[PDB]
Amino acid sequence: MEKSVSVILLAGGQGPKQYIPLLGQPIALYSFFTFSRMPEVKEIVVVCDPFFRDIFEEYEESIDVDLSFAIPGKERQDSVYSGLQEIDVNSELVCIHDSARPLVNTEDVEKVLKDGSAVGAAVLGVPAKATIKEVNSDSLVVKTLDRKTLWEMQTPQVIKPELLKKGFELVKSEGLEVTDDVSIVEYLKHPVYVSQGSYTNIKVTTPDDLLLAERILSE
Amino acid sequence: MEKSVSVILLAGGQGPKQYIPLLGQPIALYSFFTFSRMPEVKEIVVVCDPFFRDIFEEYEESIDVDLSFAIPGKERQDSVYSGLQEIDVNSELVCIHDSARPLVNTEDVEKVLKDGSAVGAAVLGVPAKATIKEVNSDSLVVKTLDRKTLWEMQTPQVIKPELLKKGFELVKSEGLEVTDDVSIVEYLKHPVYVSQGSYTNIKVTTPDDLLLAERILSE
Ligand SMILES: O=c1c(Cc2ccccc2)c(Cl)nc2[nH]cnn12
Ligand SMILES: O=c1c(Cc2ccccc2)c(Cl)nc2[nH]cnn12
Ligand SMILES: [Cu+2]
Ligand SMILES: [Cu+2]
Ligand code: NA
Ligand code: NA
Repeated sequence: MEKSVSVILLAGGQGPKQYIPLLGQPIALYSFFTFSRMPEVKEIVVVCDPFFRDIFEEYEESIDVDLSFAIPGKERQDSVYSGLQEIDVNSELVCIHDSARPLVNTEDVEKVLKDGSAVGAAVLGVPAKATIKEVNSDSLVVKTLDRKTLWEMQTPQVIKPELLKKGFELVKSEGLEVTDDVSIVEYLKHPVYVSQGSYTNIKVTTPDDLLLAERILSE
Repeated sequence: MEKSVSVILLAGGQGPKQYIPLLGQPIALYSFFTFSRMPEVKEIVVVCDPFFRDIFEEYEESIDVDLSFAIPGKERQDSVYSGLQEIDVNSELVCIHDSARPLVNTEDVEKVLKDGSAVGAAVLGVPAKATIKEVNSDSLVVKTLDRKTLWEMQTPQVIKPELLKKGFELVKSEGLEVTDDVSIVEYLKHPVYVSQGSYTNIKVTTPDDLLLAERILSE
């Protein structure tokens, strides 16, 4: 559905890597433009410090979405909630994206949007390549014989706004801890789909990442 | 205990990245030399294709360990087993290392050796930074409310040889699947300690990794 999705673009982190260029363009703008071109996307709520607004506002008349801003909160989830208060009163779906993932492919965004529409909550993920284990408080491996297949979550995270709101309300009403980027939905009974993305959708955290990102962009 | 540990250096993978230089020295030699200098280490069994033996044999008279070779097997575990058949009949401990991890620090090797001696089985690991979840066959997140803290396993993997042998025998006698780098020990009831290592102990898999490795070596 055209113009049914609101994007919350998380660009509130502080050194900032998401404004450093790749091929002359600030990292945040890559995903921003990917989303703007998609007919599905009605609006982009950028969550960023006022200082960086111009980075995005420069393109406002050139992009085929509405542009809005929200103020960052203290933790990532707070930034999500801030963006959430700015989305359209009738968008059917919210698409949360870390601006430090510039390389997300349109085709993968399309996938997670569809899955999110279908299921109600979906996140892009890839199978974890390393050997990963739970470790207990005595620093021992928690052993599994069964087939635990672990996936690394990326973004977008796509969710029906009502469902997200229900999660934030539960976490507030019960004072629940939020310890990774899917904790809010984990407290709900509603299913979360994992849409298979691409290993190229890396998050730029380190200086190493800047050249890797630039090197993928080479294509 | 001086000269109590046998190292199995896994260098049988095939493009090969573990022989590509960092600062002019083949990646495999970095960990090789780290181990050779440690008084604990009696011997290094290198598991590598005969073609590359000279890479290591060149240094034989210069290193304070015995050097032995084993032939790679088909899968990593087979390479482990091949090396295992070459270690000293009385070493108290075997230290399995991926040669593609050149940056392992002496101090972290010392830690996992101690832990392995104490517990019987230990592996170097670091806390996973990404959000990682189990995903079921319907591509849904397997939700946890509890505090699952996930760690990424590195090498060394340090184990009493008898315990390793018992694992390989069990996996053979029962035809058990080996699907990640701790599966053999997971079938045993004996505990596996996770020694906290360093995020710098990366595995060189990609071309990206070669520059990251080189860039860490800069120090
Ligand atoms: O559950 C969420 C979600 C919502 C979500 C999760 C997975 C799939 C779709 C939406 C978001 Cl966007 N951010 C955080 N931080 C902590 N938990 N959390
Ligand atoms: O359990 C092992 C071990 C032994 C081990 C695991 C963890 C700690 C110490 C030794 C090794 Cl070296 N390699 C593999 N491949 C598959 N399983 N597996
Ligand atoms: Cu990175
Ligand atoms: Cu890598
Ligand atoms: Na401009
Ligand atoms: Na030489």
